[PDB]
Amino acid sequence: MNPITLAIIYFTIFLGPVITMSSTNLMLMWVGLEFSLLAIIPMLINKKNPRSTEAATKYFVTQATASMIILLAIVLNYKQLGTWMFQQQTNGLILNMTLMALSMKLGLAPFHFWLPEVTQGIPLHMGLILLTWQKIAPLSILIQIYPLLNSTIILMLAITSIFMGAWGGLNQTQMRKIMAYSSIAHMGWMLAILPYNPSLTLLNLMIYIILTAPMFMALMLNNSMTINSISLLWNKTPAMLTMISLMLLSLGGLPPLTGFLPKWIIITELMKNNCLIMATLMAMMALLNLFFYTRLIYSTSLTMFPTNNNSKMMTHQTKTKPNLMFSTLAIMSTMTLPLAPQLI
Amino acid sequence: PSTFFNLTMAFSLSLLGTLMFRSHLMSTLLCLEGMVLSLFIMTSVTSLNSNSMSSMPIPITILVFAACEAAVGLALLVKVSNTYGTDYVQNLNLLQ
Amino acid sequence: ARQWQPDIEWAEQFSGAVMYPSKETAHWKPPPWNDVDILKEK
Amino acid sequence: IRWTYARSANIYPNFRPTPKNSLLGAVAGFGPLIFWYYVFKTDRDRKERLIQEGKLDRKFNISY
Amino acid sequence: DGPEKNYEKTLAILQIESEKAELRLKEQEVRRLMRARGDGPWYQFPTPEKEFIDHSPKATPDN
Amino acid sequence: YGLLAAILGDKTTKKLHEYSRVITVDGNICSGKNKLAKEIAQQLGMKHYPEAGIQYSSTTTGDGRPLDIEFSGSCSLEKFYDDPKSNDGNSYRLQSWLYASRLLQYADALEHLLSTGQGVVLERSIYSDFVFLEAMYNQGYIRKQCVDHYNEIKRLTLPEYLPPHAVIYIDVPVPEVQSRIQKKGDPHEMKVTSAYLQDIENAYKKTFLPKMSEMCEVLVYDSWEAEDPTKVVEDIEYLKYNKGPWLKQDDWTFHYLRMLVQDKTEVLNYTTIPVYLPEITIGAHQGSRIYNSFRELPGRKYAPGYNAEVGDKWIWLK
Amino acid sequence: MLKIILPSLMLLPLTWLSSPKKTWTNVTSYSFLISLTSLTLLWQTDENYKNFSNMFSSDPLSTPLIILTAWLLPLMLMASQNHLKKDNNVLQKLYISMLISLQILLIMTFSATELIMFYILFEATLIPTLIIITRWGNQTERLNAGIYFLFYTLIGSIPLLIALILIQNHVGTLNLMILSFTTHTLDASWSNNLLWLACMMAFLIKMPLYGVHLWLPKAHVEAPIAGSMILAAILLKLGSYGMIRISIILDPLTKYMAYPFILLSLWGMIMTSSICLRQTDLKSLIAYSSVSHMALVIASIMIQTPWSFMGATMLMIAHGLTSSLLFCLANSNYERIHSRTMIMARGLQMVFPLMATWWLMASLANLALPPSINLMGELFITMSLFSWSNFTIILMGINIIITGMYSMYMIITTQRGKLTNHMINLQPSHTRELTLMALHMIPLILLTTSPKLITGLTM
Amino acid sequence: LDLIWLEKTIPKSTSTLHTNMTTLTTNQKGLIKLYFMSFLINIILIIILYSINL
Amino acid sequence: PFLDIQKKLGISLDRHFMFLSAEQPYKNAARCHAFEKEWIECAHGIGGTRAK
Amino acid sequence: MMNGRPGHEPLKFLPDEARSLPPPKLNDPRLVYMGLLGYCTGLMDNMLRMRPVMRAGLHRQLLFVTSFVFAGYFYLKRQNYLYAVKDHDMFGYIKLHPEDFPEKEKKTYAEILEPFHPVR
Ligand SMILES: Nc1ncnc2c1ncn2[C@@H]1O[C@H](COP(=O)(O)OP(=O)(O)O)[C@@H](O)[C@H]1O
Repeated sequence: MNPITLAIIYFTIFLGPVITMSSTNLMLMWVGLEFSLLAIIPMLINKKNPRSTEAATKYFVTQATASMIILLAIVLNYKQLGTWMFQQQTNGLILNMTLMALSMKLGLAPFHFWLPEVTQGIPLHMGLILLTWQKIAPLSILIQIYPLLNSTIILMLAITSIFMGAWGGLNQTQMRKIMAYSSIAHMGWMLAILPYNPSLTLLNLMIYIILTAPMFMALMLNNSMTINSISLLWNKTPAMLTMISLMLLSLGGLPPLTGFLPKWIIITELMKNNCLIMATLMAMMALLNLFFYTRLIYSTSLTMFPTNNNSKMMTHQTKTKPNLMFSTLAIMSTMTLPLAPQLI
Repeated sequence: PSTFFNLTMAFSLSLLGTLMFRSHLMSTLLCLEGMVLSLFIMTSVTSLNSNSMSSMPIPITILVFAACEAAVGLALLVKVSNTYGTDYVQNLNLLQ
Repeated sequence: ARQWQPDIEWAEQFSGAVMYPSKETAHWKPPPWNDVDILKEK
Repeated sequence: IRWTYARSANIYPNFRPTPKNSLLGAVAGFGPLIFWYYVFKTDRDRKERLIQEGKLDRKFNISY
Repeated sequence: DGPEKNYEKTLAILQIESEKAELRLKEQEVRRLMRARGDGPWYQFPTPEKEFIDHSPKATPDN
Repeated sequence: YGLLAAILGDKTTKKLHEYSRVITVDGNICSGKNKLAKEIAQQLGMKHYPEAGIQYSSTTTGDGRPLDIEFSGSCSLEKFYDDPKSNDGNSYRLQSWLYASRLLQYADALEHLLSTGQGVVLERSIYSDFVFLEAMYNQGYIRKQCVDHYNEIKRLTLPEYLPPHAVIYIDVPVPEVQSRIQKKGDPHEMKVTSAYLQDIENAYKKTFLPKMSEMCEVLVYDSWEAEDPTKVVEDIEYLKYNKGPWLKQDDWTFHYLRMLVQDKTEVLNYTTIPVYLPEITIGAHQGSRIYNSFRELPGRKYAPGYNAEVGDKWIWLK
Repeated sequence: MLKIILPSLMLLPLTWLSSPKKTWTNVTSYSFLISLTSLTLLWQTDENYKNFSNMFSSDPLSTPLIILTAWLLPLMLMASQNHLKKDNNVLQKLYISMLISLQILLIMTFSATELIMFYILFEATLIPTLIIITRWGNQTERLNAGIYFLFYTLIGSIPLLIALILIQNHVGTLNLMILSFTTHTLDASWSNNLLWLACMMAFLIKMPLYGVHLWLPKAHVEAPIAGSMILAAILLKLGSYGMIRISIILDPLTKYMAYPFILLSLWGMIMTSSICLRQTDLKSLIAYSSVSHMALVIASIMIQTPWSFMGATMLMIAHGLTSSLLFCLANSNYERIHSRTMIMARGLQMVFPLMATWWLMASLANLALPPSINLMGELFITMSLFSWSNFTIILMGINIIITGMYSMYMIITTQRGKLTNHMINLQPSHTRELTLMALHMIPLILLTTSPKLITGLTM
Repeated sequence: LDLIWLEKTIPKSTSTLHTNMTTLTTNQKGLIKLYFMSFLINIILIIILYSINL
Repeated sequence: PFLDIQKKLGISLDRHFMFLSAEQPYKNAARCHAFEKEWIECAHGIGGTRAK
Repeated sequence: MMNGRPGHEPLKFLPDEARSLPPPKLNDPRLVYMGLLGYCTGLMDNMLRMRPVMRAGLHRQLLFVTSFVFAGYFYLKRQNYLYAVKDHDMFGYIKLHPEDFPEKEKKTYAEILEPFHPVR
């Protein structure tokens, strides 16, 4: 990429979420969403492999129709209130549209089909951006409008996502898609507490970002899109085997690690609000997510899969190092739990 | 008034369209646009009968962003009938 | 003797585009490692 | 080694749930477990009634 | 050091824990009240700002 | 080397000159290509890379002393010959390690070409490795899947690297090579069934040569033209480097290729793909031991610059 | 209680920083002394529970265990010096640290005032244990065993998480001290009848009940000796400690909501005891012995009579020490024999004279010989169970007869009979093997002299 | 009762139940039309969920 | 909104035109201008829950 | 939640009102934890990059232990404020709306009949 183009695109992919967050005029929030859609598509097809064009053409159609639905909500509001922004008075259907639409861009629940497929055809790098710096934008729009959205729908999309994400993940063996599925699940918890305590959504996101960003830079350190590929981690780079183990169990909710806090406080907030029906079912299938996380643990760490002689060759050569971010984001993530009170 | 319900249903009829592909990517990219026209018409209509001139900028910003949006959409389309010789969606089933 | 490290067969299962292969799903084959399909002369 | 494998690790791979196996696989797990419940409930209930009505002596019983 | 230290230490531990418990419950009641009543600093949702309402004299008269 | 450097100068465009090309010379097991190579190199100052070896990677990395056989993948060309169609498959393991070695050599060559600007003569290349496997499958040496595994590795890694500019070639009929073998006597090299040598050349003649003819400049030389480096060198300086994929390599395109070869761990990333054919598999218990032992060699237990055994210092501030 | 804990943490730095050759002695020698500091908690001249500080407390029920948890780390590190002496010098220092963290975590869990501190630390102990079982497990099936050990505990655990957050909202603090001195009386609704099950079920799972105990036979089979010692001696008892402190609340329901478990346990005690009678794997038989002798405990922590509780406290500490002793000697036979089969290796006393004395005393502890805390324990649970319903003696009477039979069968077909002709010749006994045993039984003899210390909260 | 009946009921059954779910939930054509209509169905149901609970 | 970089920076690129009663070009008041004022000077200092 | 409070500083980290609160003692266990959390990050880095774990980057080790800690004091300083605002807000409401939070008076046990469920 002519480095100039790289700058323009990257600026847009970054001006995209930032305009959304900063503005209050919904319109300006919509174009922030629009710029993110335009900026991400070029990077998605960088290899320009036949799989890639498929990825982008899906991502784009799914993103575009949702963008149009979000605009329709703003256009309708403009007639029901002269304001260009959702208010207490807003017709309920107007808000529900925004939930569905925004739940498509974020890819939650019954609209979770595009994400796993686009996460499969894009590079590991652009995978991260597509999973974590593109969720900030839509979530911002929701978090702003939380007082007004429906508790019922969110919960249904929340629970569905948790289930779909979990069930989908169990079968998958491609890593990119295992992560895509996890993201659907975590995204679910996040949207469950939005109606009740938005501030916790912003924790269940950061922690997801501080967990997923190290996890993916791990997958690419050896650029392994297969579990079999990550399983030979012990030969290619032995040290990351320890933290890859804890980060994945952290992604699932197991108690000593940082990953428990988001689930724990979301459950505490939902019980405070009396959803002890919903919270219980979510926590239970949340346990399904750890099963596929630990199955990967087995292959990568607890058991040593057989490797190839040609690997000895890759050992010889100095391994290009993992950026510092890996460490700082691996530790702050695997073990901050002793510092939970301040985090919340 | 009713004028608005026709435009809104136009957008839903265009909605039903984009969500039900018929083997032609181009046609879809063309339906998608049918919405933008319906949104542009509705935004312009209410702005005009609310005498809200401060908002007319929007009816056009909507079109400017929608045009590029479509530009990107068509370049993907051209990219597809360069890799598969057709815009037919069925071809787009490798990511299974 | 020595803790059983996984043999080739234990490894085999984790290959294939789906862990728990279905009736028709199994018919599929793992994605190309290069991420570029052999496709066709076109 | 063929004997132990046959006896603790070749069992469930050769399990097919028939009758004479599930009828007999429920009489064994729940049969006595339900028998003793009506043995212990009836005793515990007899005891409680008697204690309530004032007949059980519970003499020199200062422990439990 | 003695029986005195643990008895007095345990009473201090109970007072902190009793007082923490009463406050945690009162929070939940205050937070129930301000959400529905909207009469307290928490849960004060925003409405447009009057700092943009244009109170100027419009050429168009009668408004 | 990165975008930062490239952004500020450091362009392969400014470092290329007529003598700067990737020239490989390929022949049969004994085509005298070793000699022609050195000379062509001496002619244009081209860095002459030696044919890839079992321990070429070890000479490449760290100390450069030859590694123990098991550390270098346990491959014997010697055993290749004395025990063809071996139960353990040393011949396929030999071939797979050889492909990895030339992948490292070709990538090191491209890194020298784009950085220095000097050209490179690489003798046999990843592009001319398949002839050995084709002959081996034509013989009982390798089975069909073994072939597929090599082809899969070749398809995954070879396309990324740019093609040889020209591919100087020698030819000396099988009788010639066998006789040439007798002159340098080595029990192992000596016992190479002719038909196998027949299959090696046949592939170049039929597959490799025309293949590259369309892609790169093809200069085939009869033994007599050979042993006359001057004449061959002259002809290279004569051919016009036009036809080929190299024409589109703009500076902003070279940068990415450079950053690849600059990273050896990636060059052969797909060489270790988890395809479990039995010959290739290390095996966890044996592989773990070989690793604990290769990683404990002096200067290898820590990254270059940080292992004190070989005399590295300043580790406490690095 | 931060001397039983901080000095413990520092063990981790010592296992890592220390020389590869001297790593074993620094760690084992120091934790022996760590146990000596642990003994200070036993100084309770008065009744008042010793509330060290806000989060850390030790009452009669926890104190007898914290000392056992600190005591076994030395022993665990002495029983695993053989296997795990074939490792790369960084696999060892990981195993040693894993064992160290278990008692750090277990010491805190047994010494925790806030019930959810119990939960977080409670369910954390699975991480160290699963690594010990899966990473170093000899058999092909430990991946499976690990899954069983993680899911059975985890599915039970999330209900307890919901329940404890639930009581915190209902009462306003999960502090065991207050919860005790506050009025939490459930109201026998249908819902409460569920709360009770939510709180007890997670504890009932790791304390193998007849219905959910399949995890323990599978886990101890492939687990390394140190993991099997930890699971039997401290890990299973985590479930019992939890049931004692959690049933302070849910006071009214267990009167009638316990029948299901009580009957499950007493019938379970008979069947688990009996299948020990014909099980070819010795580690298998000890594990089911552990299920049955722990089925007695869930039937005393539910009858809830003063004697039951301290019968329970007596038996849990006693059976913990005895089981390990049995699992430790089983390993010594396994390492020389190289097979878990009970039928092979017959006649050992002829070739290992003393280990057989340790085998005999361990079996007599296993069955109820009378001048032992093991018998006092069962005698007491037996008494209360009889009080609950005189008929209970029949079922707790078939278990005693069966328990005698399998305990002696382990001695009769492993340590008597004609010697096996020529298995790989059995090298003589190391002094470590014998001490690891002596260290288990010498405390069993000393505790039996003064049973008062391990009697529980009730008495 | 040990081994088969107490392993087929609690530990194994739960193993089987979910695997079926993933298989049925994860056996997807990969075609966009199918997936998208499912989006259609969703919009319809949510439209109703609001409608009936108006 | 989510990140108020506008109030902080003092800039008002997005607030000046969110309602009909805002400044209209050439001071040509828009329709309904008689009420929105009355309905937003009312709901100013009173949060939504009590602006409803 | 706490946003929308009167006087809210729209983008500020810790309003000066937080001056009134005591400063976090530099050795507060938490800041000390952050320190250890940091040292470990450093050590971990060395490990992943294959350097002598403890004897390398002794400059970095310092940057880490000293970056994390620096961050702590200024974060904790805030989180401490946020919690302190919460009381100011909470306690105030309890009073301004007194009737809703009425000081009840329990009866002594002598009067309260608590049910006795006999264990027997
Ligand atoms: N794929 C291969 N399999 C086996 N041997 C190979 C392969 N590629 C190269 N060689 C070895 O390389 C050697 C080249 O012969 P040599 O006389 O050393 O150099 P030159 O080929 O220049 O004459 C041969 O002896 C042959 O064994």
